[PDB]
Amino acid sequence: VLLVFEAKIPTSWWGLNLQFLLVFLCTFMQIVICVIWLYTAPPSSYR
Amino acid sequence: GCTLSAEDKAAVERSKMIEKQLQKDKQVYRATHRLLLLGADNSGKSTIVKQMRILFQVDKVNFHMFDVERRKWIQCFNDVTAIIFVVDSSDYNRLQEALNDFKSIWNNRWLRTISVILFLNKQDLLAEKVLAGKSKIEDYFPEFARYTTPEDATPEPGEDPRVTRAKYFIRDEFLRISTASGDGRHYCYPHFTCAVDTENARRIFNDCRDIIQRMHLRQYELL
Amino acid sequence: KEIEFLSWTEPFGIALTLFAVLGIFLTAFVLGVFIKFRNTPIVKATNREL
Repeated sequence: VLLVFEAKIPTSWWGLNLQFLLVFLCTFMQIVICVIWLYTAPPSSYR
Repeated sequence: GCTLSAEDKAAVERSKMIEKQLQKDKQVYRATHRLLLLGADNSGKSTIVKQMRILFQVDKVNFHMFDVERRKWIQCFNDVTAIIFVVDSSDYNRLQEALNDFKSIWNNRWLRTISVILFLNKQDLLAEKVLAGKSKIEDYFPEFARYTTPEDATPEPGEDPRVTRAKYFIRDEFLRISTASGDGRHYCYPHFTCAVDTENARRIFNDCRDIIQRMHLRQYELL
Repeated sequence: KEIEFLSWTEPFGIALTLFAVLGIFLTAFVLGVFIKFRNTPIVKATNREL
């Protein structure tokens, strides 16, 4: 929305795919952290 | 480069040079708001073009107007940013013909996407007329007596309530055209206009930017 | 030795589960409203895909 309301330039589904791709980018960096954690030093339940 | 194609190497150099200038002109073209002035003969587009002749361009964004006879060429181009329809509301009888012209402009399916930056022009002379007794709208548009000044339609301080009644009557007679055809793909923005007014230009720029935003709001489906 | 954890049967586990289910129900309600009213400009102005 910021890009829309700042695009004073007359001419700046693919956009929706790009939105989902950006969300996937951030979440996927966290997925990388999570997966490294889970198969390198998995958590455990301890009594 | 290796430069090994002889006459063809000269041709390659020429083509690369031409492509460089094509990109250089694309820099200007992709940023220019192109606008057309469908002003009537009596409308008063002379005032606007005189103001533009004074100094068009705003900040760093460029603007390019065209002005202008039957229109077999108005439908040929749909890349225009918006239409600037000067109207001389001072002449009441020619006002109806201007309203019909705006009907034709707004209902042209070829320019369906195109918004219009409407100008009620020479409205000060309308004030001079209506303060006098000669000018009677009841003869030409009889519905003026049936009209009421809208408190929503914000007036200007130090203005005759009958002046506002008349002026708002002209403008909403024009805006009946826009609101009736609420297509959304194109909106009409009216602005009161007068001669010897350097401010007119910035209004266009303002309005222009607005349309662009809506177009983006249309591409990204936000609106 | 008493085995201790946050339990489903524990009375406060009941309260926490009720609040989590209430949150899920409210999210479902909001989603349903944004589906039935998907074309209202207020909803569309919020990038309804996201």
